[PDB]
Amino acid sequence: SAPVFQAGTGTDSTVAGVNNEANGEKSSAFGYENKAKEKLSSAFGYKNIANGIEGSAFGISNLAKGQYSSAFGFRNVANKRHSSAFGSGNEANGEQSSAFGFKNTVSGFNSSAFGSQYEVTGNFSGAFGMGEFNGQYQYKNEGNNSYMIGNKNKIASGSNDNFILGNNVHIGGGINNSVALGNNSTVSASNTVSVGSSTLKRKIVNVGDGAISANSSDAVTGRQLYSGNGIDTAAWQNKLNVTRKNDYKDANDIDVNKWKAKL
Amino acid sequence: SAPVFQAGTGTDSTVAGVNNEANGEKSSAFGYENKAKEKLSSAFGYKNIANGIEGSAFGISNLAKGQYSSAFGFRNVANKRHSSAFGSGNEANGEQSSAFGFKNTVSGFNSSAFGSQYEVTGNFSGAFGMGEFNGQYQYKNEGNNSYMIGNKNKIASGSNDNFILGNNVHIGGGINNSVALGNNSTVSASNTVSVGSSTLKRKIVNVGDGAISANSSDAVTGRQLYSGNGIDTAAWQNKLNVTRKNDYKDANDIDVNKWKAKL
Amino acid sequence: SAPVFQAGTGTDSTVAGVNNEANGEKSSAFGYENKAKEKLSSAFGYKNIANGIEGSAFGISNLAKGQYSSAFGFRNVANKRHSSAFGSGNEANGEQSSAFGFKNTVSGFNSSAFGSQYEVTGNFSGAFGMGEFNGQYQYKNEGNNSYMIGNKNKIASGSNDNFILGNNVHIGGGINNSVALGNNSTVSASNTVSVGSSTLKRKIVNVGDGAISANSSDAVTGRQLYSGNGIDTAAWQNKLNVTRKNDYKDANDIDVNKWKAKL
Amino acid sequence: KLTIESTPFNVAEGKEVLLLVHNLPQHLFGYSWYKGERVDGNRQIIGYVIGTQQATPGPAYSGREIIYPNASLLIQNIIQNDTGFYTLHVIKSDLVNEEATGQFRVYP
Amino acid sequence: KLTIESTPFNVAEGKEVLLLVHNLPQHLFGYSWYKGERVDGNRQIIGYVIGTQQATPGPAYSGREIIYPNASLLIQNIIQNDTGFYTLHVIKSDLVNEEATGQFRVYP
Amino acid sequence: KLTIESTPFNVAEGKEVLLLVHNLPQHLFGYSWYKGERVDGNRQIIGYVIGTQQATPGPAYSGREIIYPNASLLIQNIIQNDTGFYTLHVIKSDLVNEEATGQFRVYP
Repeated sequence: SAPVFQAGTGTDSTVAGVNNEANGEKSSAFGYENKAKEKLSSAFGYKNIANGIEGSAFGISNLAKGQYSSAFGFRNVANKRHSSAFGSGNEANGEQSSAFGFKNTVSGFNSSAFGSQYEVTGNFSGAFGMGEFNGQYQYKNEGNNSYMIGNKNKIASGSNDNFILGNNVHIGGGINNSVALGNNSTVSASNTVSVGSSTLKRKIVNVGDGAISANSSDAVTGRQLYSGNGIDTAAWQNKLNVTRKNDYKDANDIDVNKWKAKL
Repeated sequence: SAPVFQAGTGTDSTVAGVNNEANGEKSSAFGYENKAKEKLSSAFGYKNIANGIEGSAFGISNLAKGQYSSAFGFRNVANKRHSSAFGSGNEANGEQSSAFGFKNTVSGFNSSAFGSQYEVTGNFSGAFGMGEFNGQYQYKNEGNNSYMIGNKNKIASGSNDNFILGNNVHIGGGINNSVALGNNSTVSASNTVSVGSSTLKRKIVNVGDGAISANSSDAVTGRQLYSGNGIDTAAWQNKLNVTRKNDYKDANDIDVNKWKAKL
Repeated sequence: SAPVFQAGTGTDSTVAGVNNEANGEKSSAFGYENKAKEKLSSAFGYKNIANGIEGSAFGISNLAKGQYSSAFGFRNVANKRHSSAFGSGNEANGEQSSAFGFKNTVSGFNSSAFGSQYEVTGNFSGAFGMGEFNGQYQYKNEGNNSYMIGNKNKIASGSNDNFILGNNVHIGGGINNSVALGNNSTVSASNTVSVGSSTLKRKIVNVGDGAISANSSDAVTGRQLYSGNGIDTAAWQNKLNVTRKNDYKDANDIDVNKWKAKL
Repeated sequence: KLTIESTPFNVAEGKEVLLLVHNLPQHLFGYSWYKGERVDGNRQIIGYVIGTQQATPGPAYSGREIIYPNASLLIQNIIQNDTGFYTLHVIKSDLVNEEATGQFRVYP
Repeated sequence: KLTIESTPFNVAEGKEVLLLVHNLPQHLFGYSWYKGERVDGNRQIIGYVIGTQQATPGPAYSGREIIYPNASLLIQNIIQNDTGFYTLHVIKSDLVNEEATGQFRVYP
Repeated sequence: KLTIESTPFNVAEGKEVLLLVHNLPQHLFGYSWYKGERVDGNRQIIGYVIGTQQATPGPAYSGREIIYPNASLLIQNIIQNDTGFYTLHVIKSDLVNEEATGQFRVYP
């Protein structure tokens, strides 16, 4: 059919293009076969559907179903209130959630995904980097208040307050308050910081000198063990049974009977 | 009023929709009550204002006031040159600054905010994650050349060159060149790395063996203290006064008078 | 010329604005001098070119050449399949790559850049932060499976699996599996974690107690060296030649001849 | 119209005062309480967030103020420097803002 | 139309079975194999990604299944609880999905 | 039109040479200097950024070159392999680029 430029079926509505329908109040449909069905809804481009109040669909084959939702780009879906899908193949099924990049899915409250093919299902969590998609998501962030940066990382359900900066790190169930650093690292306990695994271990370099005292929670360098400054003399002396040299040149604490017996 | 499709009050201008005005040169107003007031300005959607030269407002109720500014989505404000606001409720008041996600504010030179309700007021700084907004911002990044990733983190004014990867970390004034790791961690000094607080402390696991020499700034593992290889024999011998065994089977350094007195 | 609103030279095409041409099937050109040349292509705004199948150009002077490509904002270029350029001056020359913010360039497979003036040329890599541009890029991420966060960081070609969280860190060739933390840090070896440089060194605080055993790869705190609990008594006793006190009050292992000679 | 009323208008030197709100808009996001006649960041007392049921104090928090879920304020142990104006800031779900003002005096 | 065929339809208790695909769409992105008549996440066997030449097992992986680049499946050492339906999910380059179903039985 | 001129055109073997620019566009972002007749990354000498007042050397930096805020170049201690063409690249505030070329020779 020939292009048409006129008013729609709603009050103060506008259709401009080919086979466009604007059924809402003050709604706008511009392009090829766009649908704006609610109040103050905008559908611009090729086959866009705006099915929420004050929702915007811009680009090619975008869906905006939630209130104050935004779908921008190529085949993006926004479903909840104040959700944002930007890029290619992004789905946002969480309130105040953000999906930005290629094939990302977010379904948590106040969660963010940036990059390629991650899924975040936890609350107040975040993903930065790359995963894998072949029909189902193989790497997900299922923990609350946890953040991961890198490639092919996993956090299970029930493991909360965890941070990953690296590659190929899988955290099992029952682990909380842990940090993992480096490529191919393992975490197997709570309240720990790991810098390697059981097959490869990493050295820590360029470390300052810590205090050598009773209540001192500071790391110790190699030179401090090499020298021995600041140690408790009495404890080391009564741990390794030692005859003090000043006590040896004057015959102190000597059993006279046995010494007379031998000599 | 009925929709109208014609030229505006500017040279080579275009208005298409309901009650649109395009007062600039080569400007375009498409949709419902849009305003393009400057040269090469584009206003597309519902009630958009483009008040800068080569500024773009796309979506619902967007403002683009700066030069080469971009406002995309739902109620976004871009104010400076080369500033970008993408998503819902974002404000960018810094030159070459970026706000992306839900309710973020950036007011620094070359600064970036991604996620939910952070404010970045420092220069060359960055925020990734979630904060809080109830009329005023409760968590801000006020430091220069500092970066924070997580939930509910604070950096004060005057504290520069700091990096946070975690939750609930507050850095006070006068602290520079520090790194914080983990959930509920504290930093109280400059030139330090913290892996815990004064109530909970974390272990470091999977650490390689460091060098035991005079000039060795490497960490020491448990097996190295357990064994004792590579230590300076003379220093440990003259620190803990020790009678050497080879000197004991031949009566070396013995005061003859006192030994004769006892025996 | 006067604005025109009609069909283009393609089947089911639409031109709306000033001097617009839509040569593709079901293509749309809206605004000022826009060009949609392929199938299902959309060009909205000021001087936009959509030269790919299902490509979208939205804003001011945008180019979308790849298949399923998206250029949104001010002077953005998308060239490959499923590539996304969002913001000001972004170029995406990699398949499934994302450029978001100010003047970023990505040319790798599944790579992401967020912020201001970084270049990422490696595969499965990522950049978050700020660099420099003066005609050529001065700081690039040329490594594979590597991630960097901060300001003015470099990774060379051939250095893979590296992670940087900091400022002014340059990694040379031949270094793999390394982590760098802090401002002005140096990495000079593989399989290492650095917390400083040769001019400034950092202390590690709030560390828990590690196990003191033969097979124990845990860090040691200051109090453990101060006290001395859990050490191997025999090894420390036969390293520092020590006369055991219980062996001194009974004259054990004494050469009788030399003791008789002196007394 | 959004209105603020005070009970009692004339307050003693050791009693409490309750600030109540009439015509509260529906579909809110949060609200906060200020000291003065303008929305100033440095003169904020307490704020509330509905989506997470959160209450957070502000820079001007002496420890004698209680907020309520119906956007009402309670101030106890009144001293002579607590007399004057208070301002209420309301955020709607569409990110639009509203303001209101109330007043009371303290006598010995 | 995308079709799945099984060889042999009647399978012994210790031989192998091959599931082949006719009318495979061109310009694909990936495909996966499921147990049952619906695309369920908990009943996925193996999946393949073309862009990186990757094969990854799923939650339902007994270790006897092999995928092939022409989207075909091989199951060896058949036991009595492996009889029924299998479902193939295909992802095209434009992110649109397609499905197909096949069936076989096992006899002693 | 953007033009480059050299002083002096004929240079001695131990003196200096100054490259100056006429018709510099206003509202710039940065500029850089190259060796040759094309904008090649491997043959860049020095670059300047206006917004932060920054000067950075390039891959081709022998240590004898000085840039000036008016987009001018100074080369001192001329040797025989420094004769030929130089190219100036200019970036405007709207991200559009411009180029110019200059030439000089060295004689013993």
